[PDB]
Amino acid sequence: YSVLYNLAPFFTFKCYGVSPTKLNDLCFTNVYADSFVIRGDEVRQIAPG
Amino acid sequence: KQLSSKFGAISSVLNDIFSRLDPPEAEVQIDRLITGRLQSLQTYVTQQL
Repeated sequence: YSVLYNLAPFFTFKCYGVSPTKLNDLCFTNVYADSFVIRGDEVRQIAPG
Repeated sequence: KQLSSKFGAISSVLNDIFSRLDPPEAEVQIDRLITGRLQSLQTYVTQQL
């Protein structure tokens, strides 16, 4: 995640859940990587609930 | 067996909460955990009395 923090100018962790800077210290498994493109203010629509 | 309960939290292990979730919200998560276990201990102590 250290290189992923500065490969792209993405938004600095505007999401709820896992700790931001602790991502190198967990032992998670079974990840899902789904990518799509949306228009403008639909990012807030993508949230739990 | 009361230690196995979650009391509304996401996990029954406090180390997982500390190493998985952000400390500003881990504070209220551990507050819920400690108050649930304290209620269980109070119930046990009243029964023992």
